[PDB]
Amino acid sequence: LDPGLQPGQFSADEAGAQLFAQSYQSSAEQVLFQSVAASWAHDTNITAENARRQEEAALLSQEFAEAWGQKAKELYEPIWQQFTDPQLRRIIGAVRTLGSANLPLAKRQQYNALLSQMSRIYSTAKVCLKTATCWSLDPDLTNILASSRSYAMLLFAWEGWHNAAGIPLKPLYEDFTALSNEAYKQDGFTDTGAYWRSWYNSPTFEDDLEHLYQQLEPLYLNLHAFVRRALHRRYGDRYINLRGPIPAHLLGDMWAQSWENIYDMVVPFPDKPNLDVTSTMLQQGWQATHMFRVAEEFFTSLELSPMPPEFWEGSMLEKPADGREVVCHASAWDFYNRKDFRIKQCTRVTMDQLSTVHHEMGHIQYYLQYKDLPVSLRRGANPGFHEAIGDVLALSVSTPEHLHKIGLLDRVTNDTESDINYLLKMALEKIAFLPFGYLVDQWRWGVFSGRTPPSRYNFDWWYLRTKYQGICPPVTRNETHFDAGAKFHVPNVTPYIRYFVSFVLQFQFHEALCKEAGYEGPLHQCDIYRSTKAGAKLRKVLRAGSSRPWQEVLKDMVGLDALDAQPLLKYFQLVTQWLQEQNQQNGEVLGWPEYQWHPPLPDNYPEG
Ligand SMILES: O=C(N[C@@H](Cc1ccccc1)P(=O)(O)C[C@@H](Cc1cc(-c2ccccc2)no1)C(=O)N[C@@H](Cc1ccc(O)cc1)C(=O)O)OCc1ccccc1
Ligand SMILES: *[C@@H]1O[C@H](CO[C@@H]2O[C@@H](C)[C@@H](O)[C@@H](O)[C@@H]2O)[C@@H](O[C@@H]2O[C@H](CO)[C@@H](O[C@@H]3O[C@H](CO)[C@@H](O)[C@H](O)[C@@H]3O)[C@H](O)[C@H]2NC(C)=O)[C@H](O)[C@H]1NC(C)=O
Ligand SMILES: *[C@@H]1O[C@H](CO)[C@@H](O[C@@H]2O[C@H](CO)[C@@H](O)[C@H](O)[C@H]2NC(C)=O)[C@H](O)[C@H]1NC(C)=O
Ligand SMILES: *[C@@H]1O[C@H](CO[C@@H]2O[C@@H](C)[C@@H](O)[C@@H](O)[C@@H]2O)[C@@H](O)[C@H](O)[C@H]1NC(C)=O
Ligand SMILES: [Cl-]
Ligand SMILES: [Zn+2]
Repeated sequence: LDPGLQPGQFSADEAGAQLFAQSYQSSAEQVLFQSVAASWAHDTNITAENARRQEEAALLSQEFAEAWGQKAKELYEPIWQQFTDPQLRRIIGAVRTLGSANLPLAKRQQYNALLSQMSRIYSTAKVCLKTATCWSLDPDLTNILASSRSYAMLLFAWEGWHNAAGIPLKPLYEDFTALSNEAYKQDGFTDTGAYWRSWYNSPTFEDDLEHLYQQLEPLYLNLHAFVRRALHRRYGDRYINLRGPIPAHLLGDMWAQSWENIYDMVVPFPDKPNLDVTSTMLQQGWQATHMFRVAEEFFTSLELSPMPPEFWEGSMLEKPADGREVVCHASAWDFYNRKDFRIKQCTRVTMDQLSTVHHEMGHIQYYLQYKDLPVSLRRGANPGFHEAIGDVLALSVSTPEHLHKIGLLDRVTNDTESDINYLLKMALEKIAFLPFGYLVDQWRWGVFSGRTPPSRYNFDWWYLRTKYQGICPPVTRNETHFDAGAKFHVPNVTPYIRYFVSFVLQFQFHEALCKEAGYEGPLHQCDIYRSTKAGAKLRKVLRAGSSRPWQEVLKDMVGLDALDAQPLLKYFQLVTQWLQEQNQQNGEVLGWPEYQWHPPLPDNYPEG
């Protein structure tokens, strides 16, 4: 570690702790920068030489983390918990927590190599059929899951991906879990999952989540039964069991996590205007550039910041056309130099991708708003806040009235049929996700705690997938398969519960900004576009970073200091009642009592 980057001396008391924290943050900025740059270089251009450089940057970050961490523990371990200043308790508390820097050198290198190899496997995995031709997840497999209605073709894509990504990840993921736990246990956590959960500073986190899910589950059950009936009408009594789980490949998405793509099959009133504007975007010839500019302009309408020149010059907004492998999974980047901020997204011209652009731009806007704070306060109030920002705007954007304003929809009527179509569409996107958003880290917490050893990785994954989502694998799986590994966030070792928290929080935010905007109608028809008052209220959250506990930031914004499902329920209320009525009238069974049921294979599986 460079002498400039090493800690000096400070007194062993709170006042010395303050100078320590100030000096730590000054040096951390340069270390953060080299790490992010090295990651960018790799993720936008996956090569062996780029991975090596990224691993060297990771090692440097660990050197830094060890030097300052050991210093924190040397001076403040017996006393920091009694420090009068809570903001200081949080920083010294962080710095004493070394993570992977607790590992000896050989194991650090092992750890960094594992993260690189898992990332490469997920992002370069292919499904091969000409016999030489192979499909990538993004865009090829994504498009198949989205627009193919051929049971056998969907199965080929689903099975191919899960096998390609999952099988070779398993041995690496076991090794990562052991090293991760080894590292965090030295910091005093029972396991890595306990550390991840501690970011929410709620002694009652898991219980709070379970109570939230209990209120939401009836909405999911009804949507599920309605959707399963729509699928049965298309795929027949052979492939769909009206009392069983839905086969996992028929919902529009590789993970059955958003059901927006099957909207045309489920839309209650097909003779109203088509609220999926994808085909209009194609007909009008929208490109990635347009999508990003349209998203930016919503942000500036609120008097939030435009994207800076560095963003437009540095960002990767389409999958490269040259012979280059990249991580296509979308992300938003802060380089920690208060100047460079970028999105990396393999943008496709679709309505859901337009919402995705807003999502990533929400992350950037957060970065732009808190860029002048001490480096340790450059985070969301909690990670769920960071995930909610862009989704909040996308809720206004997808309203039929807003789509009309941006030329994507001829004026729609204020009628009850159109409302049900819209709310059903929004349910496929938002309600359908909830079980998945909840289950992923239940699975991962069980793995980190040891309740789920490698011998039960897949058994427990599918237990959870069936329990919450009411889906089943369309082919037989066993413990050689590692289906959790075929989801980005697992091999990329980044937490998922933030998204469940985001989905509740975004409706709380939406309700608060709509009220602030002076809007008076139904919550699902609110468009905060051009509301500088809504913008000012959002800006206060963004500029706070993590300087204040999230419960207080939420209280100031929303009037409540806790996550609350009521705003989401309020938003969906009309379609919640409608689906319940329809399911009853149709004589549906809610849930999937035939829990053991799996679909048969197509007659000519796997060729076609
Ligand atoms: O860039 C990220 N995180 C990206 C993931 C990531 C994490 C670590 C390392 C590399 C990458 P993402 O969540 O933007 C990447 C986004 C991509 C995305 C968004 C949408 C979308 C669809 C419709 C409407 C709105 C959004 N569909 O895919 C993501 O994964 N989302 C989750 C879950 C999800 C989130 C929102 C949502 O609306 C739907 C789903 C997923 O795809 O599984 O982190 C920024 C940040 C977060 C928290 C604190 C600080 C910084
Ligand atoms: C789409 O249509 C709805 C429904 O509008 C209502 O019912 C129709 C059948 C007609 O009779 C309409 O004339 C009638 O308003 C609209 O919802 C309504 O919006 C209005 C205007 O913002 C709301 O009026 C306000 O009500 C609050 C009370 O909460 C007062 O404080 C205000 O002074 C103001 O009068 C009205 O409450 C609201 N109705 C309901 C049931 O929520 C909706 O605005 C419209 N949407 C669009 C985008 O055009
Ligand atoms: C992808 O990364 C590689 C490095 O892995 C880059 O290749 C280097 O490019 C510079 C200048 O173009 C050369 O001086 C080096 O000799 C190259 N290194 C190697 C190992 O070949 C490459 O430029 C990157 N590609 C893109 C499009 O950015
Ligand atoms: C697990 O399954 C592997 C491959 O899947 C199998 O082959 C396909 C075509 C179907 O027939 C499916 O039912 C089978 O599961 C097997 O090759 C492998 O032997 C199995 N692993 C273990 C440990 O038994
Ligand atoms: Cl999280
Ligand atoms: Zn995100």
